[PDB]
Amino acid sequence: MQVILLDKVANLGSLGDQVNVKAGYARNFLVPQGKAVPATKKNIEFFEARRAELEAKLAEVLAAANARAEKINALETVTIASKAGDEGKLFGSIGTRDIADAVTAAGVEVAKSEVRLPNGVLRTTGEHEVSFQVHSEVFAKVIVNVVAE
Amino acid sequence: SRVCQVTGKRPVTGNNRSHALNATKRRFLPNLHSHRFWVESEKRFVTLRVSAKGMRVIDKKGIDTVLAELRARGEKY
RNA sequence: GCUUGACUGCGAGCGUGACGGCGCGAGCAGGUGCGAAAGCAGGUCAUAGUGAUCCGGUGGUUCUGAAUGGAAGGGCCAUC
RNA sequence: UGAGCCUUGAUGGAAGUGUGGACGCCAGUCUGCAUGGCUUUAAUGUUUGAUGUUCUAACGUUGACCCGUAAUCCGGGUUGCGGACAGUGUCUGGUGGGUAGUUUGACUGGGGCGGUCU
RNA sequence: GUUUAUUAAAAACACAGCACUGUGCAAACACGAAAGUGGACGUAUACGGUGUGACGCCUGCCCGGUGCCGGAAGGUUAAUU
RNA sequence: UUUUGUAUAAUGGGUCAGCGACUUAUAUUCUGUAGCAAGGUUAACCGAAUAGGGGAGCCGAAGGGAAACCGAGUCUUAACUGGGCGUUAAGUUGCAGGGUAUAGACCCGAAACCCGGUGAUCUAGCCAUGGGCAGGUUGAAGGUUGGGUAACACUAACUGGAGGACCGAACCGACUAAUGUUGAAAAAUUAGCGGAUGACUUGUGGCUGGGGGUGAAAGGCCAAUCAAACCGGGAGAUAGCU
RNA sequence: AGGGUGACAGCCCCGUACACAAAAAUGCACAUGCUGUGAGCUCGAUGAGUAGGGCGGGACACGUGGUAUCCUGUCUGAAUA
RNA sequence: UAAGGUGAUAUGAACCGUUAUAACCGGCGAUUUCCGAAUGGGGAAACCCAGUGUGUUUCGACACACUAUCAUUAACUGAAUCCAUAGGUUAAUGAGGCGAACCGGGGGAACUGAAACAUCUAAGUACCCCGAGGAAAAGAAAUCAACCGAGAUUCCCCCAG
Ligand SMILES: [Mg+2]
Ligand SMILES: [Mg+2]
Ligand SMILES: [Mg+2]
Ligand SMILES: [Mg+2]
Ligand SMILES: [Mg+2]
Ligand SMILES: [Mg+2]
Ligand SMILES: [Mg+2]
Ligand SMILES: [Mg+2]
Ligand SMILES: [Mg+2]
Ligand SMILES: [Mg+2]
Ligand SMILES: [Mg+2]
Ligand SMILES: [Mg+2]
Ligand SMILES: [Mg+2]
Ligand SMILES: [Mg+2]
Ligand SMILES: [Mg+2]
Ligand SMILES: [Mg+2]
Ligand SMILES: [Mg+2]
Ligand SMILES: [Mg+2]
Ligand SMILES: [Mg+2]
Ligand SMILES: [Mg+2]
Ligand SMILES: [Mg+2]
Repeated sequence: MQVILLDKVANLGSLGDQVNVKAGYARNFLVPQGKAVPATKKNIEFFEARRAELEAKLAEVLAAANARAEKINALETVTIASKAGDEGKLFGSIGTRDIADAVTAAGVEVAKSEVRLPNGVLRTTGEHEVSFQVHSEVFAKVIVNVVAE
Repeated sequence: SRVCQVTGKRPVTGNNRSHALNATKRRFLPNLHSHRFWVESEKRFVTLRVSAKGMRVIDKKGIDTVLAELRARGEKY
């Protein structure tokens, strides 16, 4: 007796697993009780893609926005004037919000948690090696340049 | 009346045939135990006077595919 | 003393049984033995020491072997 | 706890002292734990049997209650107890004049006893 | 008291009493393929079976054999694999 | 009739009349007889039905060997001998008869075995509901009172009314004798006899069914039947016997 | 053919051969209306607790035999042209 | 169809017919008490009792009619538990019982024979039970044959004691 699983169940729980357990344990508990359903075509040849309906599809077709990294590149010198002062420095603090919000130009709006700051950004003025890494997958390379007034 | 109910298995009659080939009517009878099956779809507990193997059927076909018939031939349950 | 005739296949002709069967048997064929040889030996001086059939076991056989080739099984011979 | 299957185990960053285990062809060693500059027996794994515990969820209930129902039956429901036991089917060892079918010789100075049977 | 209605009324059966033994109740047990029922709307001071047969004084020795009770370590052993 | 043997005092028969027992189907072999002849003959079926057609097929002219196989030979055997069984025997199909086989198999006859039903209007137990027991006797327990005791025990009168208690009708039963024995009666009559408030007796209805019931137990009773009822069936059981 | 008629009848009677006859009711054939069935064509599909198997029986002429085949009370259990 | 008739033992009596329904024969109907599957309930078969209706009504009586069970379906109702079922009522359909054999299926003896008796026989017979039709059953190869082929089933004759 195989039947597909539907929950925890001690030595077998995959919310969709196929384990050969005694027909007694079934039709007595795993089944009639709400915990598993027999492996009968319909329960597979009609419910087998529901499983592969992600890892295979909703994983490589999901272009909802995962293409962000690719979409962000055509820029016109991404720079933020943190304002200079006292022999040349920064009046502001170019950390994260600024780097991610550096897209509020054409009203556009990108993510933010896609920061690439191995450490607490320092104060200078030159370009920032900030690689706005959107999804935990694709990376990126955005620039930041502190200035003044 | 000692019937599988699902496969119609009834008590057949045979011979004991002891050593020396001695004939003596014995008759064999099904297993039966009457189970507490859960139709689930029909949301009810239908107890049927099934029987070993005849139960394996309920599994192979379906507690509904079985009841599909039965009631088909107009039976209890 | 030396040996294996307590051999194998057959058997003119008889005796004795209701029958099943039992007994005597010269001579023939093949191979033995003993003897210089003629010749004798097919168990014991003879007459008791025994169990039919069936069902099987074993060995042998190119007899048969259910479409065909094998095989199981069967037959035949020896034997339990 | 058997037995398997096989992965990690012994003979076929560095010295130097302790404390277990294996027997020692014994005085020898093997191998584990600080400081100091394939073949034997296991351990986890995994399987699969032998017991034996616990569980509930089949199954039992001739406990209690509810409804059919102003029924002691029966069925459904709830709860409690018991519980993979009991019990039943098939197979199987024992027991079994409780029951059944039968057998249990002939000769013979009647039969039997005694004796006999080729 | 009971008995062979129709050749036996008895020394026979029964009896109250005694003893053994089984039964924890869905009892043992009995009728019944089963359902169910009796036992009992009783529950060990109860119920069944067996033998002895008021009461008095009593009821010895033997457990080898058969049966029953307990053990069940070891030997032998079914189906099954 | 049966017997070695019967007038036999051994069987059977009162007599008469009618009935009463070797049959039938199929198969196999003989004998007679007819047909045809190394051939004979069809079966079902068709049918223009006792024809005619139909030769599926059966028997015979070839046998020997376990068989393969061979063939007037063939087995046996290493043996081309001997020995066994064969080889210049006419068969075949009807018709009638003798015998045999399967059948009830000449006819009549068991005690019994099995299957399905009918019976507790008799009787045996039990269940429910009703009825019955003239008369006469004994006189337990308990109680009251007197006595008595510390109180109890104990005691005595009276009261009281127990009992598978006593005598004896009905009612129940059945120990003895005679008579009856083709009876008045398929168990009774007559004279005695036992119980008679009890394990008593009786009416009505009910419940147990045959290997089963019920039984204070004799195998007793279960419809004049009981070591396994009655009725119908298997059934013409079987009968080395009369 | 046969039967009756005062004894045995072709020609006395009833029949007999033969030839005829149905308001209606019906068996069965056809033929048709109604209802239902649904024909045909292209491309598909092809009978799982089943076949087999172990245990116990039963049916096959076949008494488990070397015993094929069929059925199944019980435990199992496949390929899928 | 007809000159004769009112069945028989049964005459007689009162009658009916001879041209057309006098009798009688055949078809179709009407009525068809009570018992009996028996069906409103009960019951010692042919009898006792009831509910709901109904018309002529002396308008009460009368009598008559429907009311069994189960199955399918439909509608309406409707518990334990929202639901939903179970259950309940109604209606329309159909079954019920009987009957000679033959037929299919469930179950299944013994006497007997074996010169005894267990295997075996009798015999899947007798018998019990269920069901069906005019027939039943069976039936279009997972058949058989033998390297040639046959082509569902059924019945008869052979094969063959
Ligand atoms: Mg001598
Ligand atoms: Mg006996
Ligand atoms: Mg006998
Ligand atoms: Mg004698
Ligand atoms: Mg007395
Ligand atoms: Mg007497
Ligand atoms: Mg007497
Ligand atoms: Mg005594
Ligand atoms: Mg003593
Ligand atoms: Mg004499
Ligand atoms: Mg005389
Ligand atoms: Mg005479
Ligand atoms: Mg008295
Ligand atoms: Mg008296
Ligand atoms: Mg009475
Ligand atoms: Mg009597
Ligand atoms: Mg007979
Ligand atoms: Mg007779
Ligand atoms: Mg009635
Ligand atoms: Mg009525
Ligand atoms: Mg005999």
